[PDB]
Amino acid sequence: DRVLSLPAVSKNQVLENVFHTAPKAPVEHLEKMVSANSKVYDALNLQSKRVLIWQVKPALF
Amino acid sequence: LSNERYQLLSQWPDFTTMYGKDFYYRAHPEDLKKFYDAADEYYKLYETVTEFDSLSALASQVVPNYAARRRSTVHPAIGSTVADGAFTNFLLSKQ
Repeated sequence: DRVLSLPAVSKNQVLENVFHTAPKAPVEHLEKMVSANSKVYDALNLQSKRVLIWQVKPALF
Repeated sequence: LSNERYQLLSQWPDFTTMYGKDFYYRAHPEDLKKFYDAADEYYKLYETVTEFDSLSALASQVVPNYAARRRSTVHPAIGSTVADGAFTNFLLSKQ
């Protein structure tokens, strides 16, 4: 019964109770907010190719 | 209106100040999974409030019902108050 003096918590259980969640990378915030502020740039700049300012306040020719 | 929603997505507290491993290992596992779900939810809300190419098709669902309400058999500018005043003038005059 040598096995009953070893720690009963396996190395698997340590590795799954210590690294429980896959941690958030810091570049995920950058790439997500950049891919959404590209849409903020596209709609709302006055130099984008697809501005909303002519679909919203049309013109007066 | 999307501007008034985006103004209250501009007041969201910065959760990427708590992405370090100091806050990972001091924290309860369920509260950390909830914190990561809250960050994922902010990314969903911010990806969908800045989809401004969808407003031009959202506006086409207000247009047909409004245009059918203006396409009236009486008048384009008729409403309930003018019709009520004309009902008093029609009713309280003789027959």
